[PDB]
Amino acid sequence: GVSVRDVAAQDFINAYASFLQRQGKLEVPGYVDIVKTSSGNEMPPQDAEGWFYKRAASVARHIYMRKQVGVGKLNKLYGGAKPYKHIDASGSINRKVLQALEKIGIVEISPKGGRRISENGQRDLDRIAAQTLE
Amino acid sequence: NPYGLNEVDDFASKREKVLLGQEDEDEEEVLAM
Amino acid sequence: REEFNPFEAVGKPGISKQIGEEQRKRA
Amino acid sequence: RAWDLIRYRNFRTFTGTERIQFNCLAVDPSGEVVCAGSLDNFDIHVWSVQTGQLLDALSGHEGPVSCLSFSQENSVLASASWDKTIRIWSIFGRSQQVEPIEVYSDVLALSMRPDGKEVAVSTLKGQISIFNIEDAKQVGNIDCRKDIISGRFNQDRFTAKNSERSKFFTTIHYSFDGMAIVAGGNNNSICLYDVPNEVLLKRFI
Amino acid sequence: PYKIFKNTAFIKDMFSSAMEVARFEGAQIKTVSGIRGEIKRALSKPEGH
Amino acid sequence: FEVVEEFTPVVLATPIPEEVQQAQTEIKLFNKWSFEEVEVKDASLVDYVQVRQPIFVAHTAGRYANKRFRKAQCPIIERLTNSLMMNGRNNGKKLKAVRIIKHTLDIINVLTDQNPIQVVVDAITNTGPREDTTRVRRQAVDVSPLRRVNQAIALLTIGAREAAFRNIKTIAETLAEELINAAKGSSTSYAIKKKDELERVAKSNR
Amino acid sequence: FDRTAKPVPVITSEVTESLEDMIRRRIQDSNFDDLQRR
Amino acid sequence: YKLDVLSSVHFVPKPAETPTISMEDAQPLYMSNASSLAPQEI
Amino acid sequence: KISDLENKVTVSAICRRRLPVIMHRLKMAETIQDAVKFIEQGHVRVGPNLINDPAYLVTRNMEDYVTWVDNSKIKKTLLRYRNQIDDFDFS
Amino acid sequence: PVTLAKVIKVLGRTGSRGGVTQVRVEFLEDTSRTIVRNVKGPVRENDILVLMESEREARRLR
Amino acid sequence: LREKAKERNPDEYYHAMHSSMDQVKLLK
Amino acid sequence: MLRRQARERREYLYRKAQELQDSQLQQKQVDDEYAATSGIMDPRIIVTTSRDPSTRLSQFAKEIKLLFPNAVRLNRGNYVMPNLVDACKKSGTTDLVVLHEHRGVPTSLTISHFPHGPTAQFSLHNVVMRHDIINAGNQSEVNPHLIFDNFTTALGKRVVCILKHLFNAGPKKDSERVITFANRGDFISVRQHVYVRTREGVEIAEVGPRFEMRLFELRLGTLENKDADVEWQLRRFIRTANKKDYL
Amino acid sequence: AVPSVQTFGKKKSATAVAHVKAGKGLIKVNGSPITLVEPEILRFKVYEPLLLVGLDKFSNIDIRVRVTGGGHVSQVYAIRQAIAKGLVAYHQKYVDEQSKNELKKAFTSYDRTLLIADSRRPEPKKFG
RNA sequence: CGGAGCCAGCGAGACCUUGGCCGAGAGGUCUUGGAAACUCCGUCGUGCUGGGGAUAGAGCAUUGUAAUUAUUGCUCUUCAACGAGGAAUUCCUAGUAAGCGCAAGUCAUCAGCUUGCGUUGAUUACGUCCCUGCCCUUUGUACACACCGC
Ligand SMILES: [Mg+2]
Ligand SMILES: [Mg+2]
Repeated sequence: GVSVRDVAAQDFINAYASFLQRQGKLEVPGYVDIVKTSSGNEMPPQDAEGWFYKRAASVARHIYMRKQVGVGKLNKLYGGAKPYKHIDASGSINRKVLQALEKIGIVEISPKGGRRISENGQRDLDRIAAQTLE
Repeated sequence: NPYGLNEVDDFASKREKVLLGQEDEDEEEVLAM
Repeated sequence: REEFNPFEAVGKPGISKQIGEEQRKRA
Repeated sequence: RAWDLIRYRNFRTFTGTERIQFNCLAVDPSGEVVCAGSLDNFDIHVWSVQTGQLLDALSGHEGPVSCLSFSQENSVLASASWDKTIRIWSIFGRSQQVEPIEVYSDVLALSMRPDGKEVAVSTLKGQISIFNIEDAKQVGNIDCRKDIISGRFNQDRFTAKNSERSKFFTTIHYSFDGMAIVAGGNNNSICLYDVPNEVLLKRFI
Repeated sequence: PYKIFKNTAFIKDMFSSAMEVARFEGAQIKTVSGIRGEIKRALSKPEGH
Repeated sequence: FEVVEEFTPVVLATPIPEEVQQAQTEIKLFNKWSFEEVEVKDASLVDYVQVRQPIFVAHTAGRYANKRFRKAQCPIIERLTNSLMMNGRNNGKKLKAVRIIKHTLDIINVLTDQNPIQVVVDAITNTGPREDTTRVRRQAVDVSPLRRVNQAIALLTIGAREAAFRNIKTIAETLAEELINAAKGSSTSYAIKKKDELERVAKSNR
Repeated sequence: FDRTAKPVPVITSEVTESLEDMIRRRIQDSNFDDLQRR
Repeated sequence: YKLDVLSSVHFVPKPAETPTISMEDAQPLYMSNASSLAPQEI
Repeated sequence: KISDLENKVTVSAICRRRLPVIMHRLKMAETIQDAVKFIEQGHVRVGPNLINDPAYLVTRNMEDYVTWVDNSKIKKTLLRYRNQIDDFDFS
Repeated sequence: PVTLAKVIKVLGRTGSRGGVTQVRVEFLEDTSRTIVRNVKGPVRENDILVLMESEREARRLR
Repeated sequence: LREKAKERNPDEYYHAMHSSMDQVKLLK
Repeated sequence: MLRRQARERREYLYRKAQELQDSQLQQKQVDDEYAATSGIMDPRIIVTTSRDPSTRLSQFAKEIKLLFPNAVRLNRGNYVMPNLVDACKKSGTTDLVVLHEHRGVPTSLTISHFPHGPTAQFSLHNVVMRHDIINAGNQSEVNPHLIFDNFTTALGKRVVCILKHLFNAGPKKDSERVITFANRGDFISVRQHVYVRTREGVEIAEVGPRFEMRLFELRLGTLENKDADVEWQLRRFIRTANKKDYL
Repeated sequence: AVPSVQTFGKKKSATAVAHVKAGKGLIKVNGSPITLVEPEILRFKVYEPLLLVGLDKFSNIDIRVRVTGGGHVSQVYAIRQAIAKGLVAYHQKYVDEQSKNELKKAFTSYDRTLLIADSRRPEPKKFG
């Protein structure tokens, strides 16, 4: 009966990010070492090796929380302040992450747009959630 | 108002009125061919 | 009458617009 | 009206500007200030005993004032209202302060402990709640609904057990030792409670 | 008009600079519909607005 | 003789950490520091340094600005935390004050095995100036216990803040050092120096 | 061109002098428009 | 009385030669009218 | 004024102070007959006092404080409809 | 050594300086013996003051 | 509508208070 | 509780409407809001500002406080208008004054009379604060004499009644302070002088502040109620707007 | 029908609704365990009722809390108020009255804001 | 600074948009319906330093408009004044001082300004007429008692 809601958000994201890196099947674009994830940022992510997988885990958890999600919502979700503008995050990274997850089968194309948590993916997330407790 | 309205209520009601003054259909066809 | 009306104790500069108006009247 | 009971004479009469109906009264321990409350004004009128003039109106209650009392020692004034609140007034002194304490229900009766350190209030939910005046926090509570005896009126179309006509006390008073409260209302019971233990000592028909 | 906020609106192409607007501040104006208005204030950016 | 109020082992559908089932037994600051053994050494400061009601965290949302002496009832740790957020950029940020105080108490326990709450109480007791001056020249007067507590908190927090304002030392460690030195009574602490200076000036004008 | 609204007046010395003449005459006659007890 | 009964929560009772006896007196019988006057009044 | 009392005072004016008539105007009851049944059943309080007499005439000061008794099954129905029934108040 | 004295009376209309209060205190060692002192902070009855000198008698500070 | 929202009696009581796409429509 | 306020508004609006008919019939005394307490109970005035005031608006708010003998200044940090009005009614306040600014220049002044109105909105012009005077000294705070000059129309009488009752009744005959409201083409000039009676006339010395106020709205309600019926509003875009006078 | 009560806790704009029914000790906030309530530094605040009366009383009930509005701190205070009121109401309706009185006494002695709403209504302290 | 986690209340007279695909970003293109502050984990580390971002150079685009015109954004590089502010001075007592964002421009005023909304939230005093200033009283008049006594 373990669920992603039963686990601390960071603890799940840390564990599932390591699983994706350990699994090694997640497609990572070549530019992950040159991008900032938002033009409001000043630097690229410091954890150059594993920030993309951590993005995938963070995004995948959001799909589980909310059944339907699109790139526009993730852009605002990972966006932040810069008067100020509250610019949204980079759309390229979120689009690639969503496309990469559904190769693994974690997510898939939801009807009426967006990505749904795939039933195979839902068990996969619940598997790692139980791992964190145990 | 079975027993009428008092003077203040009559004034209130008049004010509100002025502001206010200011089987084929039932069925639907499916599986068209 | 003139000492005891600071608005025309002395007022800070810029509180009155008398000098500008009189010039316009002359013009 | 002030009555001199050595010479049995009404030596002074106090009145408001607009003929306010007064239901409750409080007199300062020094006998120099008299306060009254009303069901229609929400303000507590204050007079000077020596002069008979309105000093000022203590404002702040949103509902009609039900009950007043000065502390016989500390000389603070406590007022409670149907506003579901009790206010402690420090009217004497160079500065006036007010401390409102919220209560779960309308306050019907109020009593100052003879020490002047606590005040008890009876509410419409049938509760007697004791508050510490200086800290303005509750220090005890007594249930009274089950103890009260109320009879079915001959005109009633509903049973006494289901009835809620009067399961609260409209008047309460501390014993001069400070350990007991006697209470009564629109019912056939006078209940005597022990404050420190919050138990009923005896009930009188 | 290019920006409208209920009774307030920003107007363009009437004046070429903010210095011309300053001469006509408080002037009467109207639309083709007959709605009457006033020149309130010159916008610093862009010129003439 | 035994009293038993529970006949069934209690396991909840929602798992709770074991340290919390220890917290139910006794209330400890951050579930790590007990108030049971803490005592104010100076008799005069008792009734103005409140440590009798234990609290889990400093945040209480209490009403102490209403009446003149309600601050005396506020927990001393909370008064320290409130004094910790000043100089404009830190106004209103009380969670950071709570975290800094938590870190300071950890540091104090680490350096000295004695209870950090006791260290705070001893520092506040030591650094309260007992005699002061008023401008007439100057004339010496006594100082109320509430004023002693207020000035003690202000001096400790201000010394800690000024020490780490432009230094590698962080606010938590400098606060810990200030508290430890004040508890020791050593002149190293800024607050002790200020208290001694005030008392010496007053003795001069006695 | 026309203006839509009344211009805000300008307080010149003559406006002040006339105003203070009204005030001084009123004080001289004790003609004050002030509330009185009922 | 008639208006009081209609707007009263509780019961309202209906309001009610030879020398006459005064049952109720404003002052005690042992008290004298002279003793009711202050020195300033005299 | 005294003169207006000659013509202002009317039986309808007194009937308007009737507790069931006040209740209907307050929208507490859909009909006057419904209000009378509620008063008889003891669901209605005027201030701290429960009134079961439909003939009671409400004075203007007490008009604001006519409400349902706290534990009435009716008052529960009102709150349940709004999904605002708070059991701590027992109502 | 420093003595402790409990305030029993906050004297009023003393003509003291602003911020200063004149109080009457009783020593804890000897409840009877009393001294008048000048205090600086907010003071009320029943609170204890630490007197460094117990011999000085307060004088009005204007 | 703003006064009606403002001056609403919370004690007001009414007895009413007590109370494939084609396939889905066809099934319903 | 809201019920009593809802009822009293209906009575208040009815009373103003009736008073308008009797006045119009008379066309063919003190206003009803002030009639009960006029000359009986002195006013209780709160002077506040808009949220996050500048130092100048705070200085101006302090000067408006000294203008009225029974005024008290209140800080408006985070206070909401319904709560500000409700708190003022609880505390026995009779009139609430709120000031607005633009870059530290007072622009507007609104007066709301409790419990039910009216609410009057002014615009401030040519504001010169006493802080702009060096070595000015302290004010005199006696109950001043009042001068209301050139108020003729019924609206002018309405404006005088609103401003008159912000002061206490019955100033002493020898009070040396006078507050003047001089209407000059709907622009009310407000001056404050202290006078000395000389052997051949009167000599006055101006205290300040100076400013012109022009009423542009007057509603039958408190400032919180944005739906309150408008008693009078200033038309700006009518073709006689640039010369029409009302006061 | 399963016995249940529901209560409300308020703090500024934050509103928490608690549903307390018969159960096996399942305490949740916004569909997640109370142990995950954030910020963690204030977590013990929401623990304060549970620890004051003991986890013994919760072993026979399930509490579901839904919180909306306000900020982090105000939501914490709304949650703790709603939990305390829900426990008291449940003990009143479906348990004896003595236990309800004991619960009220404990909560009031510790922190009265657990039961009575803390509204800092504006007060013109200066008379006038 | 980099990730991750998250919580509001005001507001409705083609243009908005949920979603897919390109681009590092800015921004394009194809379709459907009409909040920050803050918290956790990490990097840095007293160095005008991973604080500050003015000036300057090179590019990738938007907007009109008919000019190689500016306009508004984004990328890289360049990397200043500023080390807590003199003589003086203004304000301020609880949801207050202060921090933080969001919305609407509803006949005056306001256009990164005006007003509103919510979020976070203290220190100190709450006593005195000693100083300063502004007042009041010096026919009790005041219904008993008491106090006072030109
Ligand atoms: Mg501010
Ligand atoms: Mg502003």
